[PDB]
Amino acid sequence: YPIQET
Amino acid sequence: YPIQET
Amino acid sequence: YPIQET
Amino acid sequence: QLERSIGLKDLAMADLEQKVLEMEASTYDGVFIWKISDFARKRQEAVAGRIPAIFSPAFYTSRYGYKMCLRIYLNGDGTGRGTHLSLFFVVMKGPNDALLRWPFNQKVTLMLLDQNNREHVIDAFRPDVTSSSFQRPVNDMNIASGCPLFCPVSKMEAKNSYVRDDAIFIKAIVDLTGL
Amino acid sequence: QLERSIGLKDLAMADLEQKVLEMEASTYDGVFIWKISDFARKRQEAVAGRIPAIFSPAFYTSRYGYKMCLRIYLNGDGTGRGTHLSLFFVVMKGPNDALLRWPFNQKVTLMLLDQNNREHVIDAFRPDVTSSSFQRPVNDMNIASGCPLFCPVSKMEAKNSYVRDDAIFIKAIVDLTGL
Amino acid sequence: QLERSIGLKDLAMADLEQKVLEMEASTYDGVFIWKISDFARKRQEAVAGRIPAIFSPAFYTSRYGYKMCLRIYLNGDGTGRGTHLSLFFVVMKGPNDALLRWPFNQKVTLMLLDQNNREHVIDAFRPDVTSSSFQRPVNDMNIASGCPLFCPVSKMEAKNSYVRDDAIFIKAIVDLTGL
Repeated sequence: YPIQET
Repeated sequence: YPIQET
Repeated sequence: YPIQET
Repeated sequence: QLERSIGLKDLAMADLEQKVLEMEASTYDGVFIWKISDFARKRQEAVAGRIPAIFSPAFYTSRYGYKMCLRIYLNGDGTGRGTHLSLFFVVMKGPNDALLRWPFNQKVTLMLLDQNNREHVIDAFRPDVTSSSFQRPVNDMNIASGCPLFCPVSKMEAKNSYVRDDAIFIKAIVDLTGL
Repeated sequence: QLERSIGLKDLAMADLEQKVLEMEASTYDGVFIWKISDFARKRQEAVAGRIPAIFSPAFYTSRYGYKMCLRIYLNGDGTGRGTHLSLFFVVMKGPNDALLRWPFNQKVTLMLLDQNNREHVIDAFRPDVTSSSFQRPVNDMNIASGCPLFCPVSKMEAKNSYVRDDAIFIKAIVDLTGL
Repeated sequence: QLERSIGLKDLAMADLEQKVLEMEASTYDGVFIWKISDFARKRQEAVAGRIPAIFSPAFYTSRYGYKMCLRIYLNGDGTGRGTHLSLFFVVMKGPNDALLRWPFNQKVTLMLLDQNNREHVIDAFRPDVTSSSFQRPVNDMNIASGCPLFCPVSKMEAKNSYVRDDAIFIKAIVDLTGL
């Protein structure tokens, strides 16, 4: 599951 | 049949 | 074998 | 004096920007998709008669194959003048022409894509090997040949799915059978 | 006015030279290898906070497919800030986006290559189709998405096989299943 | 300052114009076709001894594979000096060399094409893996290696099918077996 950049 | 441009 | 350039 | 030399470079760089733009678009498998943006204005320039036709960037059948491009008349040409969108295929002078077989004899399929992937305007044709449009190029471009009555100017007028975001997409498929 | 043209043409050049740089890197089969040179210096600029991240040149799934790039934080981002190397995938606004299916739903595989072909740092993921990172781009680039804890900042410290000749190689593989 | 500013920019342009000239010639499947125009003059410059050899644009075995080019001596080199056309293969310093296996060990086939598709001058060879010509490049280009006696300078004399419209075509085929 990809985590978005902040 | 192709038709030529004018 | 290939021959090198001079 | 120095003002001249500066324009010299600015012009040369304009050309290079053009070349790079061209490369960004060339393909080598015979399949080409041409995107025409700022459609409304270009459509106008054609109706007004100031710019009757537009050439697409060049594309190829293979890395060292035939060089080709498309030519469109947003307001028609010949028998389609003013009533249809006229789309033609162009055989261009390629660097490797001496190594290819002539006349050009590959089937061509032209398309105006529906941006709703529904009803695409499609037409195809097989070259007339005696036509000067398919002889080995002597100049930069042979006489374009194709479909004068490709698509009624009404099919892409006002509310339709071919024109979206003020742009249309034309697609060409050159059969590679025999190459 | 003449002195102005000088300072102007200087930047117009940087862009064209940048555009040529991108060109040299773009691939169209969904497989991309990004070489980051001058690693030490870039790694420092990240730790120092002067340049937190770098974008890679764009690449595509096919000649007229999705346009994508990668984004890396040499000193981590979010949950990996300062402890890991953070690597993300970015869906870019493409020329033919209108002809593609949205949202983006292709599996992505990210890799930090071992320059000794030993243990490659690998991780993959399938897009969350409800995420803004995979909807049709409205701006030049969608929000990056990927792996904030891709690789411990120690696995590429002093004597390791990932950093060699002051350069690292990142590889991305976009599954083309269904396209 | 004017002669200085306008002076430097001309060099950077030559480069960019070069990079762009290279890119449009590069292939990535190991097959390369080199077109040499203005043959007569180039041939003369070689006989005269002003320009003994010419390098062809670079090409690759794959998108991120080995970088290579050809080098020709229109009036021969070494044992073929003055009597033959000498053609060599060159392993160049690639961006991804660190990711490739060394020494270079692919079969190479060189050809002088008959523009009448009749008899093509052909010769092939397998690398001598211990030769410096095939180790990992340290400089821009390794020492060229190939065929000093590729084609008698007479075969491409007056009335022949290799020289046509003052141009010749050289073709190289790099076997990709094992890659």
